[PDB]
Amino acid sequence: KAPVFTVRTQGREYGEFVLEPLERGFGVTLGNPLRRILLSSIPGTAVTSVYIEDVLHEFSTIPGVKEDVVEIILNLKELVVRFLNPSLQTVTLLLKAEGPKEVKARDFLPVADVEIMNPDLHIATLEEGGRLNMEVRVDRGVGYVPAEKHGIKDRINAIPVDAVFSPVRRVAFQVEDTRLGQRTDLDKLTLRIWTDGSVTPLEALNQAVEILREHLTYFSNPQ
Amino acid sequence: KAPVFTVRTQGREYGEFVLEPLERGFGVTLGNPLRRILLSSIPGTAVTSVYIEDVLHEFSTIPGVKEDVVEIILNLKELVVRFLNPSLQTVTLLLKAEGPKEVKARDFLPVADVEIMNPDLHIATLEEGGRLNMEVRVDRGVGYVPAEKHGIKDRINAIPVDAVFSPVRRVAFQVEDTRLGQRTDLDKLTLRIWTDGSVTPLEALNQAVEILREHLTYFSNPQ
Amino acid sequence: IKDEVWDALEEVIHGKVVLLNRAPTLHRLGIQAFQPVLVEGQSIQLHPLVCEAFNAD
Amino acid sequence: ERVVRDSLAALYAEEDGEVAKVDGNRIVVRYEDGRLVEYPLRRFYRSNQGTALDQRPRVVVGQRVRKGDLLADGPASENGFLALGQNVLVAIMPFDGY
Amino acid sequence: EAALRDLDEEGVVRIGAEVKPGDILVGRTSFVKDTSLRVPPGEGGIVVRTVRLRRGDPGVELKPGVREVVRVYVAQKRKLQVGDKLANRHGNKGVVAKILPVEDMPHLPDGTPVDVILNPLGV
Amino acid sequence: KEKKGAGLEFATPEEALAAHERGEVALNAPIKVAGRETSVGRLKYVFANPDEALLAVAHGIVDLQDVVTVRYMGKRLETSPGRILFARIVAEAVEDEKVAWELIQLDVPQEKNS
Amino acid sequence: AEPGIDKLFGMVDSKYRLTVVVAKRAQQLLRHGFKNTVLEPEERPKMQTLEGLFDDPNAVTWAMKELLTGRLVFGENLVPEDRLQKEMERLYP
Amino acid sequence: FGKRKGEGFGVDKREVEVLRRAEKLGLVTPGKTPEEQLKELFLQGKVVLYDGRTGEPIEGPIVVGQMFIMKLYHMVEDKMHARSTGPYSLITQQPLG
RNA sequence: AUGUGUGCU
Ligand SMILES: [Mg+2]
Repeated sequence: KAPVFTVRTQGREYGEFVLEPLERGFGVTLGNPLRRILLSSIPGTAVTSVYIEDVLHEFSTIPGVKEDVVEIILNLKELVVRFLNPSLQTVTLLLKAEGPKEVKARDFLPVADVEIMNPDLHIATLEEGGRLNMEVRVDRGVGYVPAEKHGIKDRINAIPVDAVFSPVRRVAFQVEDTRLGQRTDLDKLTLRIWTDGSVTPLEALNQAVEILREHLTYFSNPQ
Repeated sequence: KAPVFTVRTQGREYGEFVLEPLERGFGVTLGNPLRRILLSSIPGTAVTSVYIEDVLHEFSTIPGVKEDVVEIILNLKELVVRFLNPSLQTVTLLLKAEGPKEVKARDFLPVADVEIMNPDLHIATLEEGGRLNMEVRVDRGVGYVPAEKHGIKDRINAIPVDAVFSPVRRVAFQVEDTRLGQRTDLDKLTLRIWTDGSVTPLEALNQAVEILREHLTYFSNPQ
Repeated sequence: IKDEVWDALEEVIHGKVVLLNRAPTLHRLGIQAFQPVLVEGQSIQLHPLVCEAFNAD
Repeated sequence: ERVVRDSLAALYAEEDGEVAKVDGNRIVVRYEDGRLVEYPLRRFYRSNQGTALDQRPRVVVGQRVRKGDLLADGPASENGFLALGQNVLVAIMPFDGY
Repeated sequence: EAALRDLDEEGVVRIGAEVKPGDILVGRTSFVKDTSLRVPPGEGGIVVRTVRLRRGDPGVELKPGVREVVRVYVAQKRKLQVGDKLANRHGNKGVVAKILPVEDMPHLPDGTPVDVILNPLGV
Repeated sequence: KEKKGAGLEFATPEEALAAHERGEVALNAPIKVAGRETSVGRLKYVFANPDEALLAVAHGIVDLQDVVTVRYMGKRLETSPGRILFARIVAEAVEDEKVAWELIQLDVPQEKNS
Repeated sequence: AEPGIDKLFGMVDSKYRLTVVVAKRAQQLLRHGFKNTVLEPEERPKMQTLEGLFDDPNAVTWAMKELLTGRLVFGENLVPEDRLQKEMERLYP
Repeated sequence: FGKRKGEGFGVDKREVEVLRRAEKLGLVTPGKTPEEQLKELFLQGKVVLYDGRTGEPIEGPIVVGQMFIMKLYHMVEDKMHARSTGPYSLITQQPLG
């Protein structure tokens, strides 16, 4: 027959999509490829590497700044930016602040067509005489790439940062059983998606389906 | 960086397909979902019911026949009868012979737009004076259809046979790599398909692709 | 038995429950109440966790 | 092989010879002593328990058999071996909860 | 008459007919109400042989008071269904739980799938 | 816990953080190795979000049994992605995330008793 | 699990009290027309084919979902035996 | 294996992953070539298996092989009961028939 | 309707 697609969205991050009824087996058949696509294909961005002034190693501690360097570096990974035009491929955010102020992700001086979809993300609390002058790289990767795989040495002694590109935080799916009067062994696809807010779940799903279709068009010109 | 498609169709029973390159693990993301549809769906052709000359029930014997009725019929499942046009929905093949001879499947009376890809298939050995006069009805369906479900009564004493519709017999995929000297981690998909002959592996592959595509379209209108 | 009848049959239970009884009933937890799910096949399907209760393998 | 024969499951040959007529109801044997003794091959005889006993031929017409060699199989034999089931490719592993 | 469509012989049902739970196997009456023999709630199947020991019986016993007996051999072929009992020679009993289709079954790198999956926790 | 590989200390060596780490990248000591106090899997891989650690697992970089560093409710935790996944399971099972991390135990594997 | 049973068990002195309450509630809810419910406008039990649980699929489900709100009060003796039976049949079809 | 290595196919990425995990497991010997690793595994009755409903190889080799399994005399149709209300008896009102 | 026997749990 024809399966209906029902959405239960909760804002901009979480959505639960249910497509039913499905022919036997097609539940995982459809649900599983998308899950792979979602966690590794959707184009987002991330912090690839960061340079700080009085910081040499990744495992250092800067007095005046309470939070250890690694802790800050985590929070750098926790932010999500968005590029207005496709032209922007690699952009560098600049940051500078001193004293008993704290730095949030909105303090990064806005560079051209760069939007910060998450401003109040705590970057670092600073004490008296706490000087902090850092800079951050932003590339347009696709998925997750450990720091010790790229480590973009933008400056001379910058620090590699694990690049968490994939907009989806996580994607989980299940195939329950549904009936159609005659038969009860009909697959029921329930697919839940968790994002960082860069893109709503439905948009991401749209992305997945498109990506799969374009791939299905590759089996057309034999040689 | 555009995926190349290579075909290695050895005959009409076996078929091999290559896709290279794919970005990251996208080989498995395509390999399995197709294997699912190739084994699950896809229109096939099998024997639905059979009527013997004097045989009433499935549990009988025939003078001059080494194989009992059940065993004979059991062979008809290993038969492949390739049609030509979609119009052919119910081709009732006929077969009658006598004398000491192994009744191979190449003895069926030929029909307009129908061909038996499986000629050597053993039906029954005939003994001195053994003679069989039978009507083998052939239908076109999809997937596994147990005889205890349809029970197609062609004649009156016709005995229904388990319909095993699935031209695709076996499928396996392999994921290699290479190509594009820039990024090392890449995928190379190689999808091997073995079909019973009624449908060449290429035809089956294309059909499966169409199926998957149609299923992808379903995610359109939410509720 | 057409679709109508089955759908009706789902409308006749909903919250209703049935009692499932073990072969040797020993202790109190030897008979439980479950909500019936119309399953194909011909055997009673029983939850994994409630086995060791009334000792069923 | 010993079980099927000792249990009188299947039918064997009594004396050397060639094959006369392999029907699904009989097997006629060419004893050298100018004798062909009739063998029934019984298809569907209800067991005392409910199962079905079938004797199916295992030699083709125009073949020379020996004394003590099989001509047909019993309800649970395959070419003379006790056939009490199937040989299936098993993977031993846990699978969901099934 | 629809229930008598299988009743061939004058009293005996035809051989090779399909009988189902409630189908009429034998026809006979007593003191006139129907007290015939029908197929039990279980299952019938396909008739293979119909034995009838009459009064003019060339040397039989036959139960006292009874004039004639009508025995029907109804056969049927049963496939492996969820719930059947399977075991080996080493001694692992086990009822069938699920019959997964070929596609979603653990398979080798070769195109070949597995037939049966046996839990290691039973070992 | 695998072969010690090379050198087993970091109970206090100030250099051992930036140094021994590179060792694993060389060939010296494997990932979840009892390299004392920590292990290269804890230094090399620090995951910001508790969720993100599990996202990394789906990219075959760290197994659900490799000891790494995560951050549940805002603090550095020495544990494996699988364990934090167990924590998350119990959490979202009963909707109460607070007691979920309190009721379980994230220092030993899960058995009958646990 | 069931509609917030922990609230229900705590709601009464003995666990059996709840059972009798729910049962009798279902009974009168079925015998005197399913209209004498105490939560029928928007906050009400529904089903899956149509939303037609609004009428009469299950009796107990209603009683349990009703008791969940302070709309009903149980107890030993509250109303004379016959009078209750009479007026409960009068005020409704 | 000779069939594959000969036909034009080699060590699948999935096989390689499973081997990598098998090293940590303790079955295969650290050092050998993926082919020899697979040999060592095959010797132990174990072989790389794919989930089938995903494509993802089961992380950890599992012993596979054909065994002899027999369908016992019990069935389910032999034992199926489901009556709500039917016949009773003239001598005893307890339901059976 | 009771006994004998076997099968499974
Ligand atoms: Mg038991």
